[PDB]
Amino acid sequence: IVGGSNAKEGAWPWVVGLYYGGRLLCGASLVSSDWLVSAAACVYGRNLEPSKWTAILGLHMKSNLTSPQTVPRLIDEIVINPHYNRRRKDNAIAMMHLEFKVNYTDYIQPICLPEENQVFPPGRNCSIAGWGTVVYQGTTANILQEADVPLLSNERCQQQMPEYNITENMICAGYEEGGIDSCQGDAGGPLMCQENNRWFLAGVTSFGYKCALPNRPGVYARVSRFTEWIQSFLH
Amino acid sequence: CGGPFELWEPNTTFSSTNFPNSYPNLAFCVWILNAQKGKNIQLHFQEFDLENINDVVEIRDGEEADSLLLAVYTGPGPVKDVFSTTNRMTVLLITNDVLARGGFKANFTTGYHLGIPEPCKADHFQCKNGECVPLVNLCDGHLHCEDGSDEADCVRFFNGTTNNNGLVRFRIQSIWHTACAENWTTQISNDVCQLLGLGSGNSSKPIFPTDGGPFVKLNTAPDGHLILTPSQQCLQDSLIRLQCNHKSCGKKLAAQDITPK
Ligand SMILES: *[C@@H]1O[C@H](CO)[C@@H](O)[C@H](O)[C@H]1NC(C)=O
Ligand SMILES: *[C@@H]1O[C@H](CO)[C@@H](O)[C@H](O)[C@H]1NC(C)=O
Ligand SMILES: *[C@@H]1O[C@H](CO)[C@@H](O)[C@H](O)[C@H]1NC(C)=O
Ligand SMILES: *[C@@H]1O[C@H](CO)[C@@H](O)[C@H](O)[C@H]1NC(C)=O
Ligand SMILES: *[C@@H]1O[C@H](CO)[C@@H](O)[C@H](O)[C@H]1NC(C)=O
Ligand SMILES: *[C@@H]1O[C@H](CO)[C@@H](O)[C@H](O)[C@H]1NC(C)=O
Ligand SMILES: *[C@@H]1O[C@H](CO)[C@@H](O)[C@H](O)[C@H]1NC(C)=O
Ligand SMILES: *[C@@H]1O[C@H](CO)[C@@H](O)[C@H](O)[C@H]1NC(C)=O
Ligand SMILES: *[C@@H]1O[C@H](CO)[C@@H](O)[C@H](O)[C@H]1NC(C)=O
Repeated sequence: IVGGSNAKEGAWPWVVGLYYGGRLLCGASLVSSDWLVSAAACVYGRNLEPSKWTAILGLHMKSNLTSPQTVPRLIDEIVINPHYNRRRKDNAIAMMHLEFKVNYTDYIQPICLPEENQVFPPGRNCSIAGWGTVVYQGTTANILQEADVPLLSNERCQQQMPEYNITENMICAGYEEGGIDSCQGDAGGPLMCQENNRWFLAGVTSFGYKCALPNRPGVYARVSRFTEWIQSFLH
Repeated sequence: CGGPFELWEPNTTFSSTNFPNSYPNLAFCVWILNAQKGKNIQLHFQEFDLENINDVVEIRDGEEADSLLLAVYTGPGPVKDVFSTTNRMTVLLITNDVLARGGFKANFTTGYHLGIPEPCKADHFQCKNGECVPLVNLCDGHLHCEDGSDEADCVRFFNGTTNNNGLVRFRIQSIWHTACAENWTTQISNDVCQLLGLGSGNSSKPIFPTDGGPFVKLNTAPDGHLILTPSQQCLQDSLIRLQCNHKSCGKKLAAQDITPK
C-alpha cells in the first residue's frame, strides 16, 4: 500500500509479517491458531528450510517489538498449493504451519474464511492491511499502513490488464485513477472485506504490475475457490 | 532453452545440460519424463547442487494443461525423492543470470506404487502417513498416527446445506448414524460444537425420527470425554437438529474508539 494511513493498534489482529532469517519479506493472514495463509510467490523456493522462517504474531510496530503483545513463533511446515504456476501467476497461495499453539489474546485473533456460494459484488468498500511500501522506488513503512480499496469485476480487470490471463480464480481490486494500491514488500496481504459485522478473507496479495498507477490495479488470489483446501489443514 | 526433452524407459540417467561444467544462465529446460499407462514415476537424485531461491526446479505432474505441483527443490544437499501419481512427470528448470552452478542428475525408474507404502488389507485401517491401525485408534481418542488421520473427523452433518448446521450424524468406528436427545444438555451441546470446530450451541431441538439407524446415546461425565453407547432401544427418537453458531472469527475484539477522521 502506497497511500495508506496509520492503523490503530489492534484494529487488525489477523495480519502478521513473515520474517525470512531475521528480515521481513512478505505478509500473511492468520487463519487458525497453528495454520497461516500467505502468498505462494514468496515461499516458492524457500519451503525446504522451514526452520529459517519465523512469524511474529500480533505485530503492530516493528520498532516497538518489546511489547508483550507480539508473540514470536517458529515455522516447521510449508504447504504450497498444488495448482500453483509461477509463469501464469495462478493460484499463488500457500499455508504455513506453526510449531506450538498460541492463545487468542487481545491483539491476536483468527480471520474468517469465505464460505462457498458467496460472491463479493464489485464496487464494495473494504480495506486491506500489511507493511505497505510508501514509495515504489524506496523503502516500506514501519507502521501498518492501510487504506480502502474497492473491488472490481474480472472483465474490467482483463480489459485493463491484458498482459496477464485473468482467470476465474483471481479477483482484482484497485482505484480507477490509481494512487493507492498494494506495492512490493506486501505480498500476501489479506483482502479483508467486512460482511455482517464480520471480516472475511476475500483475497491474498499475489502480485502487481505497477503500484500506484491509474487503471493498473493489483491482482489478488480468490480465496473463495480454495475454502475446503484451506480447511483440510486447519484440523 | 534448447536442452533435452521427453525421454522413455531405456534412457534413464541424464544430466540437465552439462555435468562437468556449469549450466548456461537464462536457460529454461524441460524434461517430460513419461511412462506407460498405470505406471507412476520416481525421481531419486544421486547428485544435486544448485543455487539459492533464484534457481529452482519446478517439478510438475501435469499430463495436461492443468498442471499440478509435487516439489520445488533448490540449494545443495541430498534432496528427497519425488513419487508422482500420473505417468507424465514434467521437470522444468528455472535458472537466474548470476552465479550459475554445476548441475544435477536423475535416475527415473517407473513401476507401481513407488514411494507410497503398500496398504495392509484384511481389516487394517491405513492412516494418511502409511501407518496401519486396525481398531486400536479408530476414532477413540488417541493420536497414534501423527498425521491425525487416526483421530480424524468421524462426525458430520446431514441436510445441513450451510456451514454450521445439520443433523447429529455420528460414526462410532465404521458406520455413520444419528443419535438421540433423551439426555441432551447444553454441556454436551457445546462439547460437540467444539469437536465439530464451531462456536457455542444456540438452540438445540429435535424435529422427528427420520431413519431407524443405530443411534447413539450421548451422556455426560466429569472425565471430560463424552460417554457414547449405540443402543437400538429408543421410541420416538429425537434426532438433534443442532444449531451451533460460529466461533470467534475476524471481529474487532480490542477496545477501539470511534474517531472518523
Ligand atoms: C514502545 O514505545 C514507547 C514510547 O514510544 C516506549 O516507551 C516503549 O519502551 C516501547 N516499547 C514497548 C512498549 O515494548
Ligand atoms: C495459554 O493458555 C493455557 C491455559 O489454557 C496456559 O497454560 C498457557 O500458558 C497459555 N499460553 C500459551 C502460550 O500457551
Ligand atoms: C469508498 O471510499 C472512498 C474513499 O475512501 C469514497 O470516495 C467512496 O465514495 C466510497 N464508496 C462507497 C460506496 O462507500
Ligand atoms: C487465456 O487462457 C485460455 C485458456 O487456454 C485461452 O483460451 C485464452 O485465449 C487466454 N487469453 C489470453 C488473453 O491469453
Ligand atoms: C534414447 O536415446 C538414444 C540416444 O540419443 C535415442 O536414439 C533414442 O531414440 C532414445 N529413446 C529410446 C531408445 O527409447
Ligand atoms: C538409479 O541409479 C542409482 C545410482 O546408484 C541407483 O542407486 C538407483 O537404485 C537407480 N534407480 C532408481 C533411482 O530408481
Ligand atoms: C434429507 O433430504 C433428503 C433428500 O433426498 C430426504 O430424502 C431425507 O429424508 C432428508 N432427511 C432429513 C432428516 O430431513
Ligand atoms: C436421561 O433422562 C431420563 C429421563 O428423564 C432419566 O431417567 C435418566 O436418568 C437420564 N440419564 C442421565 C445420564 O442423565
Ligand atoms: C442465535 O442466533 C441468533 C440469530 O438471529 C442471534 O441473534 C443470537 O445472538 C444467537 N445466539 C447465540 C447464543 O449464539
